[PDB]
Amino acid sequence: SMENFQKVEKIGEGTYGVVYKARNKLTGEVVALKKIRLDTETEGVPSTAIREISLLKELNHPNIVKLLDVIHTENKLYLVFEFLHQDLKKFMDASALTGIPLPLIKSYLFQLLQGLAFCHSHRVLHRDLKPQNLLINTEGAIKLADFGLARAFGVPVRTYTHEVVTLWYRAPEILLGCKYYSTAVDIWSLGCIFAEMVTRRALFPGDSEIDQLFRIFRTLGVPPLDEDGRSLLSQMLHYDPNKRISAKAALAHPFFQDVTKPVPHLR
Amino acid sequence: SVNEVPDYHEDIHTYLREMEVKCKPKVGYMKKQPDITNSMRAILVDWLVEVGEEYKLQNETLHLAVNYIDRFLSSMSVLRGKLQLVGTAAMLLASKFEEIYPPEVAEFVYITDDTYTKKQVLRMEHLVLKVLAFDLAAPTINQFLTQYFLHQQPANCKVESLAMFLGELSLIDADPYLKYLPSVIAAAAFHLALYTVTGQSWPESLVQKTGYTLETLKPCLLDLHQTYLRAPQHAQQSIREKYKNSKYHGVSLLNPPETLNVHHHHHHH
Ligand SMILES: CC[C@H](CO)Nc1nc(NCc2ccccc2)c2ncn(C(C)C)c2n1
Repeated sequence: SMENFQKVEKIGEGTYGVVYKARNKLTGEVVALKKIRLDTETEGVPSTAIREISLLKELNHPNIVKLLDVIHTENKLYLVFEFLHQDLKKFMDASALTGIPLPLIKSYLFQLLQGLAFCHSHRVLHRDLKPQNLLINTEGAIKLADFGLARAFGVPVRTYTHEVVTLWYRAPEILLGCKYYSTAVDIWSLGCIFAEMVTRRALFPGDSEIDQLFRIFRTLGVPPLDEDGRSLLSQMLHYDPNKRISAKAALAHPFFQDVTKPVPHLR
Repeated sequence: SVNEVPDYHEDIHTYLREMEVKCKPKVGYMKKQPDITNSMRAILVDWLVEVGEEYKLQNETLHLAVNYIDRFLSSMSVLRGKLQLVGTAAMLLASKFEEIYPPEVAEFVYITDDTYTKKQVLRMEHLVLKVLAFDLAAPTINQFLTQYFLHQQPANCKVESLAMFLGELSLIDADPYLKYLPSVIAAAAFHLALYTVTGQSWPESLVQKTGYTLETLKPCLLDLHQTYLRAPQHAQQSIREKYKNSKYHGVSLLNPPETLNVHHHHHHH
């Protein structure tokens, strides 16, 4: 079933499976292949794959990574994705000394909010927004990736899995173990990412849950950011999930009135 | 607050209304199944209710499993001896999708009483995913009901439980309920529950949200009323047994209304 694909290099390992760069020998298309092993004598198809495939088949948006194909073998599942050249974590590290131009930061944040607004409008929580899961191309696009930890939610929400969002990007309502959490958790994460794009350092790099909470308590009670930027950031990082800005409302913020689509900035 | 998603609830409702049409099983499908019938499907669904109770699963999981079964049987001919295998794999898939802690495969094998093997369950899981093309995020009666419940002033727990009870009863009977969309069954269930408990009617705020009036809901409402009335004599009794419990405020013990007192202009009606 995979005869037409030539593997180029291993990209990495996300929530589940293994990702390879590959080329389609017939069309020339460069793709990312996510290989998923089953599990055919014990637990079958992992829930992570079931959720990601089902939701990504539904979610078609410029700022959500495109799932192109599902190749359904007896012992393995191959997901064919569009290939993106770089992830935001590697891009920020590469920009540690140079910094990232504000117009590109603004463009990336605007696009991430567009993608996230799309998710929430289609009853999907991402729940794993970290820089490693945000993918960029040469043309100025950024996209949400790795929906392995995603969840289709109901209105109103009920109690979902607690072990969600990597520590550094985890909203206080999760840290304190509230019985409910909602779309606000994803906004918190993007707020952390916004700050991290400006500084190229994680905003709350906690060593533990207590350290994480203390770091948050310190800051709320980013130098080079303007009044509009700090306004938006403070609303994205509101303690109260009810008061925290939505992705929709964020797109209308004064900060974005002059948004463009610059090309990175490094290769 | 944000748990009720104020900025997205209308977008979500509109999307779910789009998706329920796309996720709708074939209305006539059992007529094209040479070896199985609506009666056998009723046995299967009733069994899934029991399984859901035994393993303390979400009602949403039960609704999802039924959707998967109906969509699968819309496409694939299944012999009688394999019907429960389809059901078991569906419930496993629904559990993986919806549950924080789904039961392990071994528990799904155990509930089928060793008629099937673990390999069979796992291979069927894969077949169901193929047939459904991994499209598992289906709108359910339950998903519309929880949205409808928000229009209560204030919330009534007996109304909520009874609406859920009635929605659940509809899963058992392919004739008539296959011809109605989840949003419509939820609407009829909510009205019928509201009226039975409080005497209130389908709210105007829900008329504006859904575009459904008691006039458009009448056919489904009349079916659901008859189902409610005939419930204690149905061959399948697991939903009634379930809804006797304090968890669901013992709503299955309530007496159904004799008449709905719907509008009838003619003197002789
Ligand atoms: C999101 C995490 C994933 C695995 O580490 N990384 C990754 N990284 C991608 N690109 C960045 C990259 C390219 C080359 C080497 C390393 C990273 C990428 N492109 C498509 N896909 C997916 C959605 C299967 C990609 N996935």
